[PDB]
Amino acid sequence: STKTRGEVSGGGRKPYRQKGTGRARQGSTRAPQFTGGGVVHGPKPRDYSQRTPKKMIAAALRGALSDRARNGRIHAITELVEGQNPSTKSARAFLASLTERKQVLVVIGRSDEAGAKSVRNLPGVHILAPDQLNTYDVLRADDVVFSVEALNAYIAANT
Amino acid sequence: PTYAPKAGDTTRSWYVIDATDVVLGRLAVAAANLLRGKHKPTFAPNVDGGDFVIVINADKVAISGDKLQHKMVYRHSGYPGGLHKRTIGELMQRHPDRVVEKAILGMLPKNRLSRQIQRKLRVYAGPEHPHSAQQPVPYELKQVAQ
Amino acid sequence: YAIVKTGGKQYKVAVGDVVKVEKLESEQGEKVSLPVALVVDGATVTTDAKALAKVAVTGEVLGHTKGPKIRIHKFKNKTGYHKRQGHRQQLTVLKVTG
Amino acid sequence: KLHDLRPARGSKIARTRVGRGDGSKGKTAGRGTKGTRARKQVPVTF
Amino acid sequence: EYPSAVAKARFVRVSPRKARRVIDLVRGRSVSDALDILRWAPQAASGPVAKVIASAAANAQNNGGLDPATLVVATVYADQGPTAKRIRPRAQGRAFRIRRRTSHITVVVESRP
Amino acid sequence: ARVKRAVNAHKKRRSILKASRGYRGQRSRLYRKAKEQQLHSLNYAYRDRRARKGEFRKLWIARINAAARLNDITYNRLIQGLKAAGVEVDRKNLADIAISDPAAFTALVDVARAALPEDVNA
Amino acid sequence: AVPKRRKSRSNTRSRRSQWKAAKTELVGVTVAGHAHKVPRRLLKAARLGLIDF
RNA sequence: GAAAAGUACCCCGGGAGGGGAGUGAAAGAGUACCUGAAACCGUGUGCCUACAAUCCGUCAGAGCCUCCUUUUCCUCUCCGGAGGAGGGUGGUGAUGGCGUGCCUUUUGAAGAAUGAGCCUGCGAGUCAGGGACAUGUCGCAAGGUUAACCCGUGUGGGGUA
RNA sequence: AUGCCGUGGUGUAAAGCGUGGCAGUGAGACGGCGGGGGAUAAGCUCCGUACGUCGAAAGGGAAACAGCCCAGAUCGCCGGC
RNA sequence: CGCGGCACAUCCACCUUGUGGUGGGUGUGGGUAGGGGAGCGUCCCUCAUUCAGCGAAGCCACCGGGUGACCGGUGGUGGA
Repeated sequence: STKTRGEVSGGGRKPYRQKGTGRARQGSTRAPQFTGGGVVHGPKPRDYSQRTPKKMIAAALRGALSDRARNGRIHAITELVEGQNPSTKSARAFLASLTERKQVLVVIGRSDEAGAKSVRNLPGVHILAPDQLNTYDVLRADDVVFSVEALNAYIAANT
Repeated sequence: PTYAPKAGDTTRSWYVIDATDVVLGRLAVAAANLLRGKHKPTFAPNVDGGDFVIVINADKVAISGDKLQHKMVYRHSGYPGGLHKRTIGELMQRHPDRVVEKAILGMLPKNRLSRQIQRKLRVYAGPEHPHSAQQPVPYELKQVAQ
Repeated sequence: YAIVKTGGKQYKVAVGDVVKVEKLESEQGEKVSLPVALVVDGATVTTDAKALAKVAVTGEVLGHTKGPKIRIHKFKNKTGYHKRQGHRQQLTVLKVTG
Repeated sequence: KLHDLRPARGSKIARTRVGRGDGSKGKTAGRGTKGTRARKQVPVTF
Repeated sequence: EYPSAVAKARFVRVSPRKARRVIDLVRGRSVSDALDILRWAPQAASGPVAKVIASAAANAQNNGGLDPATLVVATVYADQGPTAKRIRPRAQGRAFRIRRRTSHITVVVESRP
Repeated sequence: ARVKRAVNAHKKRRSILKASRGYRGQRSRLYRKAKEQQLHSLNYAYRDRRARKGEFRKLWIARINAAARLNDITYNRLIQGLKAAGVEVDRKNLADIAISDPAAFTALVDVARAALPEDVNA
Repeated sequence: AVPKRRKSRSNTRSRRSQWKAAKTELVGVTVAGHAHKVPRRLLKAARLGLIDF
């Protein structure tokens, strides 16, 4: 946001008349060039988003995933829990033993028992459900982790 | 580059011109170039080089009477009017040395070296030159070739 | 001593005489033959091609010393015109032995 | 990855900043006259 | 070579150029004769300076352990101090500014047998 | 994103003043006054390198004239003769010879005198 | 009448520097005790003890 | 200044202020206080300047001064560059040539045509809209595309009117 | 006489035409050659010329000089004509 | 004209024998309003990498560097 002429209080007075003053053509005290003045062509609060084709989004996403698969960066898992309760410790040991990398993207689904709990507090680790699978995360993370259920729904959705 | 403009590397000898039959123009010109040093391969306009020139018998400078009685010299004061207009022949009867000197000064460049050079000039109306302690070197005029 | 013609220019040289010249095809230690215009042994003064094409100046190159850096712009007047650029001529140093 | 990711040649041409000197475009840098045009865009109809 | 002593006064209510006018009299002069001069300066603005020089004598003699009789004013400064300002009315509503300029005086003394 | 443009100004500002040292008065103290003088200074240098070349030619020529007249020959006939002989020697080194070795200069004069045809006829 | 232009730094300093005080003093001034120095003009008063420091 | 540890004490001084001690990692952190720019004032000092006129410079360019390499040499030499010659950075720059300040606006300007005292900071071609014409490039391919709205969490999937 | 339309050969990195996008100019001055107004006038003014230059072009020369004469600077050179 | 260094079109020969470049030759390169093309620098964000209280940034001076908008290095102050 910003603030310009008309939003600033005052400035409608026109002192220092136009002859016999030895002064400038003032016209207002809140004009840009005076301190305490308004902003010219300032940062109006733009709400913007580059609306794109669904075809472009889908092609980019499957493209990046195909690059990770070609590079051997896919880690398909079945689950992640010591039965029921979460364990940051256990997931850390498992993932550090498997991927050996910093930045990890995890896809589980709507399963909060340990899938969406053990992965927290892990610098560089993000987790999401397939329907929210963007490309920025995928391109950032190298060793991409997928659940079986994630692949089942995702693949079925994409035939 | 150059090797002349070096402090101490200036030979200032005393040349003497018995300027009787010689005309004013040619006289002043020869004195001018000779005095400034254009006869030397070490001429360097940035410095006060050259040799000293002595003018003898300045009263006898070959000036046509047709100009003695028409050519005038003007010395303005700085005051209204104040134009001290005076005949060149009268100046020859009084102070011909001023006549010759003036003629040379108008042939030298409008600069400070004009003054540093001017102070190297000695002009005496008479034949006898008091300064003989140094080596007078009589100089004669010519047209070189071509 | 002798006058050597090089780089389109004439330089006064002598045996064992370092002089800055124009850029030419050389490296670090090569005797490049250069023609002369005049040879002076102290009394004898040459003139013709019989000598000029007979002797030359063979000097080695110890390095490629760059020239002075020129910072320049052209400024005209009230028009509004500032042509900014630079230039530095690449030279090479010649140690005369011949 | 993102450190390799780059765009296609020919897109994303530099925005032309106008009133930013003589080396770029000029002091008036487009409205190079002194009539109406220097203050107002003229109706194409009129 | 010259183990000098330094004394100075800050926030003095004396105009710089007036101080300069005074201190130009004492450059290179002995302390006792300079102070005599300042005692008999008709400028009637040498007082503070004489006080400062006196502080040079006290420091040089007591802190440094030197003999006052041999002290010479090596150098003296008339530095421009914090200027304040106060407004003065004039005719026709003209609001002029009268300034209150101050200075910082630095004195260096040293033994020069 | 307010950028606070000072740094960009200070770069060229100090860059100009440190090169502006040597001018008198405000010309070596103030940016906007120093800037102007450098515009004219550099135009002057631009033309003056060319003038420098020509002026050095004139000094070299003048000295050659002096030596030639001491050898009872004018510049015109000297150069004409050198052309007829074929002495492709510059005026720069010719003048240097004219100073450090008048004898060789005179020898070149004798060459030119020999090379001249006869007179002002053709 | 006004200054049409600024006076150059040089000339302003010349005029400013042509603003000085005089120097007058006397040595050998004998009074009671310490030989305090005064100016010649007030010497007689010093001999009569009509000064104070 | 992390903390008040707020310079006890002593000495000039009417006091303010300062100095010597001292605290503090630091006082180049002293209430007037992080860094402390520029205009500006001022001290010291290398060079030039009181017979000379030019937008106040540039190019030539002497001779001094600072620094510095090689070298005769000081052989005191297992020390050093003292001094000197020569050579070479960075100042000053005697003296000569050359040359009518910026910008704006004008057929035409250095202007006796206008505006600027100097420094610092700020200050003027940008943004919304599935707007419109043309263009480069990227998806698809007689197709392409969704808006509103829904679901969902990083803004993903639906949604054919 | 010049000038102009059109054709056929010749010569020249190339200019031109049509088609789209984005601007400026829309007050001109002088000189050369032809003309009107004015007095056989003007540093006057209104036109014409596939005449130039300045304007937007620095440099040389004309003492100095935007418009005349020569000459169209990429940069450097202590090289020549 | 000579002796050398940059640049845009074009001709020729090569690398993808115009993606874009490499080697050579000719001609070209005064320019305001103004059109076109490629660039310099500052602040912020993301990603990767990386120096840093064994002293960052800012500032001052010095020595060098690029064709340009400018840069790098060294030293001092200061302290994130």
